[PDB]
Amino acid sequence: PRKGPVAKRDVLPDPIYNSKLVTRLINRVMVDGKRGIAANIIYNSFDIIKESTGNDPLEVFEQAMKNVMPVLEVKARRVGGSNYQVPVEVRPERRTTLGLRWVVNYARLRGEHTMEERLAKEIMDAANNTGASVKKREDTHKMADANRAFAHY
Amino acid sequence: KNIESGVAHIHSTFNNTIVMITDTHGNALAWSSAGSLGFKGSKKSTPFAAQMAAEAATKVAMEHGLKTVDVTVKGPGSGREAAIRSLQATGLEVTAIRDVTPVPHNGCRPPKRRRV
RNA sequence: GAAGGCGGCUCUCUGGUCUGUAACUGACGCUGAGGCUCGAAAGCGUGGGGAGCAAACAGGAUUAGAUACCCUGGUAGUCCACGCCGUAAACGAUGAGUGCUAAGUGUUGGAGGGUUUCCGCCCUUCAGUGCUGCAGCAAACGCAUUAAGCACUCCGCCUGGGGAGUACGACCGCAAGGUUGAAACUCAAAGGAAUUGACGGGGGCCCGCACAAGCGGUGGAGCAUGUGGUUUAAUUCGAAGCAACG
Ligand SMILES: [K+]
Ligand SMILES: [K+]
Ligand SMILES: [K+]
Ligand SMILES: [K+]
Ligand SMILES: [K+]
Ligand SMILES: [K+]
Ligand SMILES: [Mg+2]
Ligand SMILES: [Mg+2]
Ligand SMILES: [Mg+2]
Ligand SMILES: [Mg+2]
Ligand SMILES: [Mg+2]
Ligand SMILES: [Mg+2]
Repeated sequence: PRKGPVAKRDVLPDPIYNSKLVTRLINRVMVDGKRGIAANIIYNSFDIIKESTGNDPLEVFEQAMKNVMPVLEVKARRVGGSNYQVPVEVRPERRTTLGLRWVVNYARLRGEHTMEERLAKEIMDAANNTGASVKKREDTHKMADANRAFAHY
Repeated sequence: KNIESGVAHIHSTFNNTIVMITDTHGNALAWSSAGSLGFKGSKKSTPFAAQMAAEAATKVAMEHGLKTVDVTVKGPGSGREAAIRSLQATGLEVTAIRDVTPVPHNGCRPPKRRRV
């Protein structure tokens, strides 16, 4: 808003994984305030991850975050009669937000029958540095590089 | 075939910047430009494009064999300092810098102002 | 420099201005219709020249169109000599001459003096050029020893707006056109300055889910409902951008 930076409300850590990141993931996947459904989905997907791989699902999820969280975004800037994209370093909060949003959206776009299954598959692909979310991050970086000449802006 | 000292001319106008490394006698050795590096439209005039063009020309000249050069800047383009720093970073020792922008002593009549 | 205007350097010819002195003449001065001379830029004629720029023109863009703005080229012209043209917001939009009426402060070219070793610093004074500012003037804006103040001489010019700087005539000009210059008819305004708003593809600074960041929607489907249109004997009346239409 015009007044200035606004206060950001904190979240509490997850009951079982003790992860504010897990809580944020549950919030992102939640719809119409059905947090019970969201949490059950997230925990079932994490169990699927633990079954399919020997790594801790929390670590796999953080690997996916490391592989999906962007570094340089493109923001449209209007100069005179010319509007063009400008690269911008992504602040960590927006990095996490983008990671969660991309993961959830592409999990919902996946083809498997159940949401927890889709989410587990997407998380594992992101951890392996592949999949729709990783492609999205790569394309964001590609656009930033393409418009890199406007860094001085 | 192999050189030690040279001159880097940076002709940087409002639209494009050309970097040309020649021997001290003015025989061209290597050259590059924002347009030559694929930049188009506005990007051709950006400081970054000057940096990349200077880097490419510096690499070609150094492959030809070249340690030190003196820089001659021409035109009002903004990418002059970017090109100079690009040369220095890429390795060519910038011994001296000079500005050779033509300054007519009146002389010929310039074209009309734009939008009139 | 009278004005137009005059900007590299050199030499030849040449005009004017200003400051001293007080030797000279002894009002010989000012203005000045008609006349004559000069008179930016464009333009015209003859003959040269022609880099850059650039009417016209060509192409490419833009756009609804774009005989333009923008981009790429580009002829005349822009330059020279001679000769025409004689018009400009040819403006300080303020004729010339003369005298008088606070100051303050820059700067240009001199002159004198008091210091200063010289430089320089101070005072005075003359002629320009600027800014600020009394009295006075002004509709106001503002001018104010460079008057738009106080006075006198001469010249030019004005008498509501349009028609119209047009028509006819006349003079000038190669021509373009210039000078002089109406009338019929028509309106009750036109106009100058300033004030309050409103507005601006003016500026500055601010606020609002206004934008930006997200979530979820509508517009696609069936249905409910309101409206329009149409139909009807009637389809009662009102509501119509925001701010009418569960
Ligand atoms: K003289
Ligand atoms: K001619
Ligand atoms: K003076
Ligand atoms: K009348
Ligand atoms: K609807
Ligand atoms: K309606
Ligand atoms: Mg001429
Ligand atoms: Mg042109
Ligand atoms: Mg006249
Ligand atoms: Mg004076
Ligand atoms: Mg928005
Ligand atoms: Mg609908």
